[PDB]
Amino acid sequence: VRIKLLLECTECKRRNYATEKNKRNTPNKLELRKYCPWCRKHTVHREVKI
Amino acid sequence: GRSTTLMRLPKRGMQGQVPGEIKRPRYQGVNLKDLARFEGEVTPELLVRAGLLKKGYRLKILGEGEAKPLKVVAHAFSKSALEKLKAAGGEPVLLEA
Amino acid sequence: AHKKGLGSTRNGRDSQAKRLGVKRYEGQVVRAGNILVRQRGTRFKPGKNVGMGRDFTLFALVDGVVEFQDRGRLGRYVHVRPLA
Amino acid sequence: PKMKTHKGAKKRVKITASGKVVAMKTGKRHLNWQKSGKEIRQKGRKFVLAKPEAERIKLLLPYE
RNA sequence: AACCUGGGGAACUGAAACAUCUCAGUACCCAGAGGAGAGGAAAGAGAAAUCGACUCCCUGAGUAGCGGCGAGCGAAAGGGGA
RNA sequence: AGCCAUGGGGGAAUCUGGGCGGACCACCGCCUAAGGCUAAGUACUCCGGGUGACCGAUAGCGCACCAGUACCGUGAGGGAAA
RNA sequence: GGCGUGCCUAUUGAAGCAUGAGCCGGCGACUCACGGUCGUGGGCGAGCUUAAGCCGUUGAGGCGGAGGCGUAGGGAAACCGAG
RNA sequence: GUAAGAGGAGGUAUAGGGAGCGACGCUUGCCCGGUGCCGGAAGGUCAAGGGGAGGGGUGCAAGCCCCGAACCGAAGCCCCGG
RNA sequence: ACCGGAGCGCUGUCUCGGCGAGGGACCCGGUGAAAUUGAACUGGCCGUGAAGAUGCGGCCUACCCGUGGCAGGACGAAAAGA
RNA sequence: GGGCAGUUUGACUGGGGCGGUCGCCUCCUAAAAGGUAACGGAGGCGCCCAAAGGUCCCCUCAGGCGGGACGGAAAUCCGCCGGAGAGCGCAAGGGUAGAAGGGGGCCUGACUGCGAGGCCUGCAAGCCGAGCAGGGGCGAAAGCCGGGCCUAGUGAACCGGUGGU
Repeated sequence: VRIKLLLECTECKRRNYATEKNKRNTPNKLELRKYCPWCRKHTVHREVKI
Repeated sequence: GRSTTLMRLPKRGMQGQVPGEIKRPRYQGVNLKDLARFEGEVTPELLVRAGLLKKGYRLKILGEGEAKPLKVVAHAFSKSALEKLKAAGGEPVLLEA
Repeated sequence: AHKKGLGSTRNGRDSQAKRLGVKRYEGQVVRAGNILVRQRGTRFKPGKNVGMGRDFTLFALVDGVVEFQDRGRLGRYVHVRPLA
Repeated sequence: PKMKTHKGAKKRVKITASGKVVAMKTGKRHLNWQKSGKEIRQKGRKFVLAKPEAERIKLLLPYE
């Protein structure tokens, strides 16, 4: 169920993804959690859309 | 019941839009074991109505085979096949000068 | 034929029995990958050259010869010793 | 008259020119989110055979 | 009687239902034309500064395309000749 | 989604005129529209003769002998036997 | 006098009180057209084989290489090339 | 009847179409909440159409082509009522 | 010529049927169908059998064939079960 | 817009209507692997968590007797008896304290490229995953991290939508 809406953590550097899920019912805002894209290393990873 | 294991998914990048297919310069991959089989010269007219070729555009000499002091005639030459010319051969690109 | 009052149920459903048990026994050779036990809880416990992923299941790391281990005061173990 | 190659499976399958029909992996479309990279790099290609003998037939005329 | 050009146009079936589709613009109704017709001298054909009315036979090739991208349907250039 | 064709409505010009090169604009090529006649090779079997690893009166065309006669039904039409 | 529950079809299963069938003469059902595909008889050999047609023929054949087949596949593609 | 026209009807609302019960003698109560039928110059949504702020491709440029807002739109269903 | 209910007169509707009558049938004389049809050299009890036998079995009455008559069985004919 | 034309009108079933049902998980029926039928038994599930993931440091229950303001068969603490009947999100089964439980510091591996080999099974999916190369967290280090003790938390393919090559 939503209020926990899902998102695809898009990274900077012009794309590269890892897929997750939020939590609106929790104080969780946007999320720039440290993950590793298809190209490079454990750099950044932010949050976009659904 | 199910689709004929049609559960498979298509990819066929560019399965043709509608105005037709791309009028493109097709090719002709060939080996120098075929170049090895005949000495002297391997121009279009020889190899077409003999050998392989069949009215089909660009020839690309390549593959493994043998190096011999003979003339070839093609349009593009693989880096490997270019090195069988080194040992013995000739390098003729695109004809017209 | 006057069929007086009847009834109905809910107990018609049955879970699908997925294949369980140990796959190898003392002797056979695994080859890194050859899993050996589809177990629930630690009915058998890993040790030498034997791993255990996410489902409680012991498997293969080396080209080993299978063996068991009785330990009681810890339970039962499954060990593997290849060549050495 | 000349049997018709099935344009469909033609437009959507491979068989190595030796006779081994090898296809493309599915269950990959509207998932991705709670899934992981394991399914990603695995959902990159496929295999098959046996009934793809009948499918090797369905290709027909140009074989391919 | 068949062959012929247009004027209207089916349903059964296939898709294991079934309306898109198909069957096929096919059977069938009209009308007219003649040994023929129909067609027919280029706002063409299409990639190279290439050919040069029409109908016919062939390959092009079930290819290029088309579709609840299912059933299935499905041509033109080039070239070999009349 | 091109080109052809057209039912309505809007409605050019006469060679930098027009249409096409697959939406469309730029560059380069193709060809001159909205009037017309054309033999040849194509297609067929009422028909003449000619032939066949075609049949011999339940076969063969429906009809071998007076078969589109008998007789069916007002009727369209059915359809023998010998 | 010892032995003996027709035939076909259909059926878990027939003497079946399931059915076809009075008896006989005759007619009457697994082909072909295209392509594929496995195995086979041969000519061929990294080669094969022409199609329409034309020349001839009066059951008389030869000629006609356009084309399909075959050597490189691998990426959907550009294309890379025994990788 | 696609029509032309035809009937109705050389009839005219004491007529001609429909429905409902089926002499005559006595009789007909509750509800517009639904639905249909009716009646309506507010209001809502809404088809093509008008429109043009922004916008793209392209060519040096004049420009050609397309996307396209605000606001305007009825029949219809909602809305007021019988 | 509509469906109940009741009384009156009358009657073969009933008790309980008897006689007769002409015509079918029955005998002769002239002619001569049908549906069904595997074949039959075709009786019964007690069990047997996919549940219901002349036919299997442990067993029955009876010379061969016919004619009038009754209607129980041949899962009886009408149907490729209303 | 039923005036007319065209199709759809599932399957279920101790002969059919009605109810109920179609997928997954738990354990009986399962005859000591598997495994298996019934309108034969009892049940649960279409969600969850930025911490309920993660590395290291730490502590270990329920309950049993006695003792205590309010409470008081239960609050809570204490002393002792207590080797897992506590707790382990939600169904159980099973396993578990020589942790998977309960508290905390630093993070954020619900990573990228793969993939050895097996379980399963007609297929198709489902499934456990050594080990490798980049790079990163924890811990002095040994070593751990490709989600959470686990068995459900699912939807082939086209048709499209957004970001992007």
